[PDB]
Amino acid sequence: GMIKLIATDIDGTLVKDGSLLIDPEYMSVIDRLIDKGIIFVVCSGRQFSSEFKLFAPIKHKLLYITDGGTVVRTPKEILKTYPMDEDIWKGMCRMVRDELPACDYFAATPDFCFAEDGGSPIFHLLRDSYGFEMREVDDITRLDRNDIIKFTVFHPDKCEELCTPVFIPAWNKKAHLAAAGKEWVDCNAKGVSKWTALSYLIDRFDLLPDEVCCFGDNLNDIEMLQNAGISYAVSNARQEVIAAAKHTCAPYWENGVLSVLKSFL
Repeated sequence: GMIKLIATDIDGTLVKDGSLLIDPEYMSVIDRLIDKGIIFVVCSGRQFSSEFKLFAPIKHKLLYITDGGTVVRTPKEILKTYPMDEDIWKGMCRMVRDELPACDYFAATPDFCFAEDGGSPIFHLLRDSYGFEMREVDDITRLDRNDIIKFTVFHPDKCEELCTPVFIPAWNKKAHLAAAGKEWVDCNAKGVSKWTALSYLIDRFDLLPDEVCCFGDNLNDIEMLQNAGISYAVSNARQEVIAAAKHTCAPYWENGVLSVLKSFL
């Protein structure tokens, strides 16, 4: 009864990566836990729109951490964003343009993603297969905005490789950089993480990490799994994730998180 807040990621934890569907028993149990006074936080790499749809039946009662920790919001208002300073994302744009010309790039806000090339295969994949809201513009460096939460570099097959000689060392002390496969390099504001964002909420509600329960499945969940008073790793996760967590639960295809949540009722 010491748990005052529960945070969980989604993809590969509650549902198959990218799923739009989730067992309604999750909604009933979470609603019941919230009614018992527990704060429930969806904490994911996903965009707000995606989280808000998946949890549609009880969307009004949740807190949301989106885009890997760059936005923290209630159903009606943004509490905190971790945007990138203009010199950082515009500087990145200029560098990719001038020094990594074989690569493409994108600049994202919480609501949409800016691109200079709307005719590319990857642009089409993002918009029409992944369902991202995209906005084509002539020049990202000419935008006037205060909500750039991610700058991303793309190459079909050697993105990180091309970014390594100059881009990565030029920015990795000034921003948070992470490769994704052979095709992407994602950059966010320095210090951004799921735990940073979650800590913001923990503090806001005058709680302590010891009063938190986290569920996860990814190496990027390790810090929250370690810092939370109680935590669970899905059993199909990597060894390091399992080791970070206080316990394990069953995979999403066995509704493992559901079973633990029920045990808190």
